[PDB]
Amino acid sequence: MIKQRTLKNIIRATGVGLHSGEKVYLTLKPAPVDTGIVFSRTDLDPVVEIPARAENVGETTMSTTLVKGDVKVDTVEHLLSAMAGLGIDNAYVELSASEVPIMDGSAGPFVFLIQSAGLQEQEAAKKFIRIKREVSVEEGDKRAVFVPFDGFKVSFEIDFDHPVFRGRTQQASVDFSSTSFVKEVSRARTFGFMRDIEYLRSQNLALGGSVENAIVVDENRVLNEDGLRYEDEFVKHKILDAIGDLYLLGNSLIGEFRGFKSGHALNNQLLRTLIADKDAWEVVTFEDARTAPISY
Ligand SMILES: C[C@](O)(c1ccc(O)cc1)[C@H](NC(=O)c1ccc(C#CC#Cc2ccc(N)cc2)cc1)C(=O)NO
Ligand SMILES: [Zn+2]
Ligand SMILES: [Zn+2]
Ligand SMILES: [Zn+2]
Repeated sequence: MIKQRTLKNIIRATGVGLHSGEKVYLTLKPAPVDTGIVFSRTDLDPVVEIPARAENVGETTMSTTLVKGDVKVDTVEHLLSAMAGLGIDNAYVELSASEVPIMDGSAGPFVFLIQSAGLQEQEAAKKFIRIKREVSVEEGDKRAVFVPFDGFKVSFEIDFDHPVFRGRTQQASVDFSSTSFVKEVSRARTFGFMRDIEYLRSQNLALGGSVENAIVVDENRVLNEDGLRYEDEFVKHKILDAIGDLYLLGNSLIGEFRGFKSGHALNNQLLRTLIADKDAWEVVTFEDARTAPISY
């Protein structure tokens, strides 16, 4: 059978919050079967736990924020993207502040931590959510869709008209039958438009952002000296972001996500809309791994 997966060891890192600019301590820990990913604010007294589930998402402007009452954990999407990519079902994530550290802007540092912690198979079947019917949500010209697919595929199209994007692919469809999340998606850095970052900074926001943790473009050029990690890094990051949001379903997906100019708000609307319609999905397990359309 395909088994649930957790970490073998506790592991730690530090970094700064993209929004706050202040140092945060991160800890990833093993967790029992059927725990899911649970975030804990260990700086608070009492300590506050927030399960990484779609129903606990509050704000979704630019980042995905988990909320419980007045307590928040911001910017969960890149870490969760790594958890999803490596098929980690169960883990505890401890944080000394209200935001996951931005690290290098990608999911790579989290992939690194999870792999370094080691992968532990657990004595319970891994559950998957299989999409049975296509479901979509829209806002203006933005669209996010789940489509049935015998495997796991994430497709995305961005549609920027600024000169710096002219001639760029702005589209990718990744079938994880033959694409490595680790090698080909996880290291895509977050990006921002210079004018938008200036606006954030003018309000004392985005204080942790730098060219060392984000690709910054003006109307016409990429500001980062070293260029891009992947030829299509921008759309790959959107794919990364979508995989992280997808993991808030609480189980790995058998299906396809398609994004069109979509962001965290629409991604989360899609999750809640899917979850609510039981005719459109089912939970499956694989007692024989060789018969499965995915592999971890
Ligand atoms: C990628 C993302 O999805 C997104 C969402 C909306 C959008 O319009 C574009 C990108 C969205 N991006 C961010 O929220 C984002 C990305 C970059 C920054 C920044 C910065 C900086 C800086 C800096 C640069 C130069 C100097 N000299 C100093 C400081 C802030 C936030 C994302 O990745 N969310 O998961
Ligand atoms: Zn423009
Ligand atoms: Zn992102
Ligand atoms: Zn909704």
